[PDB]
Amino acid sequence: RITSLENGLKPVYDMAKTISSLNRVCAEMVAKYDLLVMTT
Amino acid sequence: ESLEQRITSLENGLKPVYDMAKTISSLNRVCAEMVAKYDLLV
Amino acid sequence: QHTQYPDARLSSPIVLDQCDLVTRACGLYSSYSLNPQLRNCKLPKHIYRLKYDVTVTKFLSDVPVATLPIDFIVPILLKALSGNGFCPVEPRCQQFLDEIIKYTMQDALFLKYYLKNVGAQEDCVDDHFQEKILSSIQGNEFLHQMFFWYDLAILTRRGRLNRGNSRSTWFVHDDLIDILGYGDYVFWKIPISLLPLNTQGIPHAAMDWYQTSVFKEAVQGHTHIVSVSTADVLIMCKDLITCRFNTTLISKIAEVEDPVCSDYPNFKIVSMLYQSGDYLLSILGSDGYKIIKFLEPLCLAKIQLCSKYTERKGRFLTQMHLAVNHTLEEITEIRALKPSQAHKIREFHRTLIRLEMTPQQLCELFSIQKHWGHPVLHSETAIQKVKKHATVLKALRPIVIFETYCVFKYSIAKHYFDSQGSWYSVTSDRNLTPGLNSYIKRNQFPPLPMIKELLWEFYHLDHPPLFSTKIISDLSIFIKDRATAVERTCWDAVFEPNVLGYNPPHKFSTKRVPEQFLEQENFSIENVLSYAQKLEYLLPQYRNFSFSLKEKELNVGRTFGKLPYPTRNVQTLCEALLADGLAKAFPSNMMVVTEREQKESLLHQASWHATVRGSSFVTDLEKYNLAFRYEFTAPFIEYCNRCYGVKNVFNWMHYTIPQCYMHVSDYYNPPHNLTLENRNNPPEGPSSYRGHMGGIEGLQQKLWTSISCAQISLVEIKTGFKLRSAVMGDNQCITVLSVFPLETDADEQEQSAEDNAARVAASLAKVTSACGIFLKPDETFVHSGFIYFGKKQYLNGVQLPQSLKTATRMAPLSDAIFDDLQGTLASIGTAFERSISETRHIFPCRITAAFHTFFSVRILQYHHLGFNKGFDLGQLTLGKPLDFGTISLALAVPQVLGGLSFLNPEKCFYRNLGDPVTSGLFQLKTYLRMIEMDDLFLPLIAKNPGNCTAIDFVLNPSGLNVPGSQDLTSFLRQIVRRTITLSAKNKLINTLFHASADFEDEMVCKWLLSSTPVMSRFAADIFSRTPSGKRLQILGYLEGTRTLLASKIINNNTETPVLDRLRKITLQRWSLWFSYLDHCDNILAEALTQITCTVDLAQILREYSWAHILEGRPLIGATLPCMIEQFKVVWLKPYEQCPQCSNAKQPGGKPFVSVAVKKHIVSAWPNASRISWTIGDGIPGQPAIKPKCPSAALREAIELASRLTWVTQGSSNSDLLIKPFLEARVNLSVQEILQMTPSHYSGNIVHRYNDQYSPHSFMANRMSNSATRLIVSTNTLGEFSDSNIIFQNVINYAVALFDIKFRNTEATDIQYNRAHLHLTKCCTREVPAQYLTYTSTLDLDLTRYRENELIYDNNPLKGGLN
Amino acid sequence: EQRITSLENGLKPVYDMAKTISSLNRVCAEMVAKYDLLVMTTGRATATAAATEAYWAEHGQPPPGPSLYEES
Amino acid sequence: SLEQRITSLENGLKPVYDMAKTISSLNRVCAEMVAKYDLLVMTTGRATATAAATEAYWAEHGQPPPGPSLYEESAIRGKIESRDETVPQSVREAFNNLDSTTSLTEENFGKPDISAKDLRNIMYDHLPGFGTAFHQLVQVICKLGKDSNSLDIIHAEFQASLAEGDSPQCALIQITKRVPIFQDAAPPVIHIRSRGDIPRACQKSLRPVPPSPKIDRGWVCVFQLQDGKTLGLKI
RNA sequence: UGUGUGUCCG
Ligand SMILES: [Zn+2]
Repeated sequence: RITSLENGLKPVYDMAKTISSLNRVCAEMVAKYDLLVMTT
Repeated sequence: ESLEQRITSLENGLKPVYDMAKTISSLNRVCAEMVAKYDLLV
Repeated sequence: QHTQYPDARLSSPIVLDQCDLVTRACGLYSSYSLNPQLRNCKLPKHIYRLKYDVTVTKFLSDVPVATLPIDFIVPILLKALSGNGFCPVEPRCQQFLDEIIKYTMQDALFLKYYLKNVGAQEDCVDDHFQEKILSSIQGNEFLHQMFFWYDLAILTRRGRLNRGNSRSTWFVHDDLIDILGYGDYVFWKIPISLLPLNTQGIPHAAMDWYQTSVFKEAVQGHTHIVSVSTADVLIMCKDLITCRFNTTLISKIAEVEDPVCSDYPNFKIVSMLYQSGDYLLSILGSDGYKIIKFLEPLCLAKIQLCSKYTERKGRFLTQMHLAVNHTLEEITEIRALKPSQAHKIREFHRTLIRLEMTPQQLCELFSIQKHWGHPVLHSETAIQKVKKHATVLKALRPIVIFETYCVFKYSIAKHYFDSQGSWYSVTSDRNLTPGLNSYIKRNQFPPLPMIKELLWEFYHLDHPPLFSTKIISDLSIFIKDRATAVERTCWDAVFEPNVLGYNPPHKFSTKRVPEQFLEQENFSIENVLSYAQKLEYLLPQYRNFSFSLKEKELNVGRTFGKLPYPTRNVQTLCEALLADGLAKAFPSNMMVVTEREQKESLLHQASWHATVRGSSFVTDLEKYNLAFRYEFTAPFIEYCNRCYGVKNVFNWMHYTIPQCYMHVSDYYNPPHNLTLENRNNPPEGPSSYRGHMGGIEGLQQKLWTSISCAQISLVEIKTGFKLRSAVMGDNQCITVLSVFPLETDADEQEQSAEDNAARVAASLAKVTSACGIFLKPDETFVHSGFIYFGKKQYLNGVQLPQSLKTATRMAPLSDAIFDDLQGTLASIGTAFERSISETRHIFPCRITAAFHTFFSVRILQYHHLGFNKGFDLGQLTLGKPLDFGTISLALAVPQVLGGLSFLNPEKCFYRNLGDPVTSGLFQLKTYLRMIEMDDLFLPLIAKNPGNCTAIDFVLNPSGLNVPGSQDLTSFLRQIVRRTITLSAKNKLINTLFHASADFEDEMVCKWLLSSTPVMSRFAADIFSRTPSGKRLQILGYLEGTRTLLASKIINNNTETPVLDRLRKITLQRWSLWFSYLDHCDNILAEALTQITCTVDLAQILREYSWAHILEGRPLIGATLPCMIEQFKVVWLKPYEQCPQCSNAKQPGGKPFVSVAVKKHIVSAWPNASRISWTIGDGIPGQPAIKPKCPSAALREAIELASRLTWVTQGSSNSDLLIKPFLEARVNLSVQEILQMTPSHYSGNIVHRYNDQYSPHSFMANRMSNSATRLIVSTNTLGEFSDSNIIFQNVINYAVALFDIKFRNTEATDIQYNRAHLHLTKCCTREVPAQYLTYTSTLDLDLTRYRENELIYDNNPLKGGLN
Repeated sequence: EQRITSLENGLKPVYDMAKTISSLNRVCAEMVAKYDLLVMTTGRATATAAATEAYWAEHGQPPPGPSLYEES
Repeated sequence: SLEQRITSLENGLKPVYDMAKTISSLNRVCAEMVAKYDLLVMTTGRATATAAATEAYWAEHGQPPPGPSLYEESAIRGKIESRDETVPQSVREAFNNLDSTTSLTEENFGKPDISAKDLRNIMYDHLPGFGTAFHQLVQVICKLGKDSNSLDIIHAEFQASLAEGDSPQCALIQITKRVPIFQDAAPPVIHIRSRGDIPRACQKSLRPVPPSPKIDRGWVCVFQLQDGKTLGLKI
């Protein structure tokens, strides 16, 4: 029962990692938007 | 008493966290696919 | 003998490029073409021998070298050509003029007698009726010109044969003009002193060809000048003269019927319009059509100016006036018109502007646009016009494209949900659509007003395919007798070698669809799908896409495209797939009128989240084809591919079109600078280009219509208004419902509705512009009551007449396969019926039809093109000359008895007849009673039965076994079958057309008629769902005589030539009619005596025929009473007693139908004097399992099983009979199809076949204005005398009778309030409940059919079940 | 001991995650705002490129000669 | 000992429940952005022509580059407004066509543009014959409207009068007797040589001029000669 | 010698 805490903790770290990856990929997408559109 | 409270606490934080983890994984997958599509353009 | 058959009507564009060759052979000068290659090319073998023709040299011996263009001379020829000269034709058309007038008088008398007999007639008649019509006919302006032009047409059409050596010419000298004809070429010699002059002293025709000084010395001492043209101009002039004569005659005759006010404009204003247009054309050349084209919009604006006159009603007329003024000013500045000519040239549009007529007269005048001719076309100008708008660069907004795509997907999903149960099992990560998850879980759909924050959520929805790719239920689409493009290897083989300058290396074998469908060994639907999926249309030899100029119009030139055979198959398959899958989620044709709709339903529909007002505006769908780019249409194409199981099928056009070399396949001029060196990579010039980025007219029309509907739906979502749309031809109309409170008056309601319509129009313009497609604010008009769309025009709910467009096209000569008399008469009858369907007058159309029928009969008797010159059909088929009496009697017996009659007066009441035999018998009896030949019925109706099989009976269930009532379809089908037997290596057609196909068809037909009693309609309906029906529909593809006489496969089958067989069958048919007292028997006539009933007569006639088919079994479900003979009218007065219902109604009484007139008037335009001008208030078991996306074969099998189960209900053989039929269609066995068959529980199967399965739609044959002012009660019949009465035709008969009775009397004087329709006690019977009984089984082996197409398919339950 | 480690692991990045979520929401909304002001033009080599890409994805090889309208 | 650890774990795990409500909106906006830009990349091929590439391509052989390209409203507008960098003519006309349709409202949708010559031609198209004094009346009406900027009121009133039923001559009469600018105005005076310039149809309309002419009273124009000869016209 | 001068999608 106490050892079952890992099942309730292992998704959270992957959640944080995926959030970091999402932030990175969105920041990367901003670069393509800047490089493609003419803008001012 | 303490063990039962711990079990109840573990049960309480089960569904919403898993649901939001699934949503984050899906968002990451679709964003990665879109960025892969844009990669073969510059 | 010959393989040529020139047509009698104009059906090709007018091009004069080759004329430049002819003038080079005779030594004249002409400049008709813009291609310098024709200036110094090599003349053909013919039109080069003209230097050795003595007649041509004699003709061109006193004329200048210079010539003039023909487009400046056509009005002059029309004005100055009457029949007074000498013509080589021996029987002149003017000789037989008295007989036509006599026949017309007789027909008018018969129609009047029939109308009086029915009970309509007319009140306050006049004696001066026949003489007025005779004077109107004989006083026509174009009476003799028409005969002269028909003689000229006969001469040129006969001369266009003789393709061999030693060709001849014909000569006509008509006072001022001289005409010479030689092999499709015509020379006109005309005086100079009758041409309009410039300010420099030269004719206006010579300005663009010669300088001012060259022409003067070129003419010098001459008084006659020569013009050269083709044989198409003569046909066009003949057609114009016929149309003008018809219009003048109809307008003059209609004045006699209603002297006070008629619905036709006049017979004097039209003559002035004709003269003004002719003068404008003679001055301005072919550029006057730019001004002539403005007739229709001006008429529309003048009609629009007949309302309450809001602020913006007059903007359309102002814009059109400005446009016509600008166009007139910018085409006349170079030309040096005199001040007098400048003043006179504006009379056309000044008369048009200053017109003052009722809206009905303007709507009738709308239909004379093509009465002046058509312009001369050039390839260069058309190509230059197409190149613009096709290679131009566009700017687009991604957000609007995103919204349109989302609306597209939403509409498809909504259509799927509305039917087919519920949602379509959305896959693909439901967490990506937050907001639609609740609706999907609850199994509901969002209403509409709330889909603005979840529109993007429709982008993420994914699903399996929703439609099937094997839904082809008609194989006739892949063989249609058309022409295609050639392979890229021999792309330049379609031009004449002499004009080209070199002999092309490669040659094509054939260029027509039927001679390529039969030699494709690996043909199949799956093969076409695999060809499309592998991108095989990108092969180097499959990229040609020729152009072809369109038919008679008034523009500078419009084109259509032609593709090679496999790409054409792909295009046809794509259109067929789209017609059954998508494009049903986007209903295009929706006709609704606010003034003719229920208030409650309109209020319910208009509610988005109280009186309702509606407005509308119309936009054009013609040029949008050229405005479509791949950047906009890519997502929709990909979604269409995904909805099926295909990959690269719906984007063939955008992939293969830009890779093609664009050119026009004109026979007499190739692309500029074309030589043998640059043949593989030809250069582009004034008539060629490479990069075509837009779409093509015709192709992919359904997808573009769906996209337009999606855009309209997006506009409706964006702004909270209720919008409805309709699309037809080249236009679309959008109506907007505004809904208003109660206490808001009725004066500002129209203004607010117009403002809402204008706002919606502005929003739609912005949305459409953001997609690369530009609207025209100057051309788009906003109204409130007037809606014109396709073939229907309404003004505030009042329908407007349009009958000239159909009535003016009547002509003695038409293309009806080898100039068949029966086809021509049938076409004339159909045109008369369609014309009388509109308007409110009767006599003008019937008089025109009667005039043209006799003329066609005589002209075919004396001048048939299928025989030699001097041949007389009416002399050597009877032995004595044909006289007036025989022809008149032979035109009165109806066609159902084999008698060349197609003008039934009963068609004036309702369109579809329940039984043609009874109606024909009644008509013949009435006609024989009118004249004193009453003792002639039995020999006329006895005749001799012919030889036929059960197939013929199945083909025409309501027909008779009379040899003279048959068409030419059987002959053509036999010819096609013979050709297929000795050809057609298609390897899949051969399996279907095996050795014993005819025997199988005969056995199936014989078994279907072996029941007791025999029913014909059921057998005919069943027969169409078998392989025999597929073979029958494949066989009948021939359309024209030229294909019959020129096809390579048909005429290479050895045997006797087709021409001799055609002549023999024509002689036999002509002998069948006009003979009489020969093909009759004395064994049936006495059995038909002392009957005195039409139903019994028809039943006996039907049973005597087909006796070799029906041995002794009864025949049911084929005879119905004639409703003219079933009811009688009383015409009661406001306060009177009906004698029928009071005097003799003591014991039981008589059932009757009551008709009464309302008083509420709603609307009226222009006044309430005429009934037709006003409208009133008043509106005119489930299967256990539902298959998902079923195939065509499965649907046909289900319908066939249901029909067989229901027809034989009292027996226990329903299991054994169905199985042999299903073994050849579907893989599933019995007790599995039966689960999907709907449970039908009805009685009197004859009633279900008459008015439930709906073989015909019945409906009416009159304008629907009067139907709103009447109330009809039928419950008074009590026990309904079930029965033989068809209620729909009862209502139609009552309404039409009331309309015809009071049509020339103002409403305030109608003295009759109500009408009683009392049924007679002789023609009404009781029909019992009967069921078919089959004692045997089909016992035929049908397991050999294991092929594709409409034949046995494997795995029919592939798409799942509901 | 182990409970303290679990608490530290589960509480160390959550504040960073909450800080990152707001920034991600803001940048996504601002990009969505940018998307509504774009203008796209049409080129003359779009259909050729699409056809070449489709042909490469099935029996992968360049389409047979001669070259298409705009090969680039 | 363990109870305190469990309590601390619960206290630390409590404040992570509330991030669901704020991550739902993140999911929504991310899904929207992915859909929009996925469709954007789908509708453009493999020749998107990056901004540097098209800027370089505009300099030499100024035709637009093959394949689509993306701009911005304000950026391309400002580029167009400066005619120094030689923006390609095709791009200019395409953007002008796209932009010209944004100035459309409920009003002025199909409203025509009426000038003096167009109105004069329209009025001529309605009158019968030629050389009548009504032509001179039309000319002076158009001239006065052009110098007074009231052409559209004149045209609207003329159209209303024509449509209600009176003849065009009556329409012109109401034009000259109702429009406010035609109140107490001296008729224009033109110079003529002799009777040759006067049309034949105008011969009956000559009248000696009285003092104080009025445009409303029926004086359309005044003809003056060199030797002090002044005449007027009456309708 | 002029391949059927042509006559397409609904
Ligand atoms: Zn009665």
